Formats: sequence, C-alpha cells, structure tokens
Amino acid sequence: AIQRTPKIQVYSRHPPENGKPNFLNCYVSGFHPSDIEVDLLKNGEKMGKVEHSDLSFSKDWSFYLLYYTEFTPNEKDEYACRVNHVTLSGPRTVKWDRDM
Amino acid sequence: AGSHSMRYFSTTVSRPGRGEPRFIVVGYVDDTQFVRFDSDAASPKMEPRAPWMEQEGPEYWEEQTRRVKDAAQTFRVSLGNLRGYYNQSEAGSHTLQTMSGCDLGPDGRLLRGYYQQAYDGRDYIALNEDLRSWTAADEAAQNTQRKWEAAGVAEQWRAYLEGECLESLRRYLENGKETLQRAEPPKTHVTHHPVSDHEATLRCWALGFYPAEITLTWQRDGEDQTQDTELVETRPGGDGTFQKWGAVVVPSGEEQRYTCHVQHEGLPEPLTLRWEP
Ligand SMILES: CCCCCCCCCCCCCCCC(=O)OC[C@H](O)CO
Ligand SMILES: [Zn+2]
Ligand SMILES: [Zn+2]
Repeated sequence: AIQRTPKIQVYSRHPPENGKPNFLNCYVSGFHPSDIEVDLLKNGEKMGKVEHSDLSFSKDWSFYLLYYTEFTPNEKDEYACRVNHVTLSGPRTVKWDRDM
Repeated sequence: AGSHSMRYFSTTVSRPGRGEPRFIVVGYVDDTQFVRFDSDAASPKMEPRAPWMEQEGPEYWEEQTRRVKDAAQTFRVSLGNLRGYYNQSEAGSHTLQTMSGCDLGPDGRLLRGYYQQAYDGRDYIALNEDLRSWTAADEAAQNTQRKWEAAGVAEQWRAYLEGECLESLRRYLENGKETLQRAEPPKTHVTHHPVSDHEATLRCWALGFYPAEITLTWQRDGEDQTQDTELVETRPGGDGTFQKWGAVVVPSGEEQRYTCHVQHEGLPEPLTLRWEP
C-alpha cells in the first residue's frame, strides 16, 4: 500500500480583520490512506463546532478534506490546526499565520 | 469553459472483523460538489450537497441510492477478490477507489468518458478512451479485465457515458446555472515582508476564484522561477471559491525584476503583477 503524508494549510475564508466574523479553515490534502484526525485549536484548546467536507480525492488518488468553523479573530487569540495520520510521528500542529 | 465535467469519486475501505467495508461516494459537476453517500450514516442514502439539487424529487434519490448500494456490494466483493489475488492477509485494511464520469463538449458531444479504479492508492484498471477496451496495471487487473470482458462491462459503461451521463450533466448545468456557468476571476495582490534588511518575501495572492484551475508563476526578468517559488496547493474558501498563493524571497534591490503572472478562465487577459510599494 502507498502511504502519502498530508499537506496542511490553515487559513481564513476572508482576509482576517478583528471583530468581523469569518471562517477558520484547515485544508488537508495529498494523503493516503484515508483515515485521519484533524482538530482546530483556539489558544491550544480543541474547538467545538468544527465541520468537515465529504471525503474526496485528487487525480493521483490522494485524499483531501476541509475542516472549518465559524470564528471572529482578534489581537489576543492564536489558532492552529492539529493533524494526525499514520505517515506522521505523531500529531502535527500548524499555527495560523494571519499576515501573509 | 467549452468543456464541463461530471465525476463520481467512491472510496471503499475494508475493516476486517470490524464490519462490512465503509463506502463513501461524492459527486461533482466541475469543481462543485453536488451529492454524497456515506455507508456509515444513520439512514444511508444519496443526499444533496448543493442547493440547486434540492429540487429533484424523491424518485431521483431512490434510484441514485439503489445504484450506489449496488456498486458498494460489487466493490466489497472486489476487495475480497483483490486480497486473494495479491495473497494478502485477511486482517489488513485495504482501499478500492473508483472514478467515473463524462466531459461534455460545447456542442453537446462526449469529449471523454471515464471509469477507472485504484487499489491501495495505485492505478489498477481503466476504461480506455474508446469506451470498448481496458488498460490493466498488472496480472491481477488483467484477470479483472477478462471477467469484465466476459460480462460486457465496457458496453454497459459506454451506453451510460454517451447517454445518461451527459443528459444528467446537462440538467445539472441548467438547474445550477448561476453557480456552475460562472467564471469568477481571482482578486489578486502582491505583499512584501522583509526577511532581513537586505531581502524580502514577495507573495502573490489569488482569492475568490472559480473554477479551481489557475496558473500562478513568478518570473525574474521574464525567466520562470518555479525552482525558487513556494507555491501552495489550490485550496477551497469553503464558499464555493478557491485560493492560491506563490512566494519568492528576493534581494531588496531586485524586487522590481520580479513579476507574478496569473491566468484564469474568468480573466479577460492574463495578469502581470508586481510589488507596488
Ligand atoms: C465512481 C463511481 C462509479 C460507480 C460506483 C458508485 C456509484 C456512484 C453513483 C452513480 C455514478 C454513476 C454510476 C451509475 C451509472 C450506471 O448505472 O451504469 C453503470 C454501467 O452501466 C455499468 O453497469
Ligand atoms: Zn420509487
Ligand atoms: Zn523590500
């Protein structure tokens, strides 16, 4: 069986500007096999209300998933995505970089 | 957008001793998902995943659910046959993925019909473009190919791909016309972030675009910088649009040598962008 490690992007639907409701996205792609664990984290805490897309895959048969939740950014808070998959040593945490 | 596509993507994952294999199907028209089936759902049935699919009546959903359940049973049998072909252990979990669908040309003709499978993430068997022959990856698939030639599987798929596949896609394209027959151009800009007092990251953004296909490349005096460009995967906004960016780290005094070139169906002309301080 082929094993492919997930790519991880954490980003907002719209340009982030504080006090304005927005959507926090964690897109995980390029992985195989399909079992995966994904959490959205607010200040290191697991978030509730996180939905995800239906499992689909790309032309090379690797899988992708969008995890997403309503949120409203501000100066204090930090967000991140945490992903675990059999290709990884253990759960990988990628922080939301909001000024690219 | 002379060509439009419909695709069904199914994933079947065995879990021996832990129940029958899990089966998930999703359907797309171009880059817009419109249906799903999950065998682990409470009442497994084909369900709409686009608002423009909510005007189909219950007999449509019944037929779609029956076809998906029929396919799922065939895929469960196939996973068992494949494990035996490859002399694999009965304890391990394996994956069968299938893709099917059609490309509809601007004149209504079938540009291309597809039916292909992968086993554990590697190409296994594929319907050839003539919809009457097969390409097999190995001897396991050559055995599948013979069983499918015996049962006339190619002709069953050609009938569907040349007929109902295109008729369904046509109907979806009309029912969801305002979503599907749009070309939303990307909103683009370039950002600049110093990395030392002598170098800066230039990042070229494309946001809010549909469909997903896009080209975004950095050039230095017209020369492609693909080897020195960080280019992220095109990613969904979650609202039916897509996003992408590419970035290069450049000497401060060379910043105006760099241009970002963006091509997308929704753009009248390809874009040439530069860092605008
Ligand atoms: C990659 C999915 C391919 C099928 C697996 C899951 C069913 C998916 C729902 C229907 C898709 C179109 C399949 C139904 C088309 C159909 O009924 O005809 C077939 C050929 O005629 C062979 O019998
Ligand atoms: Zn009925
Ligand atoms: Zn600079």
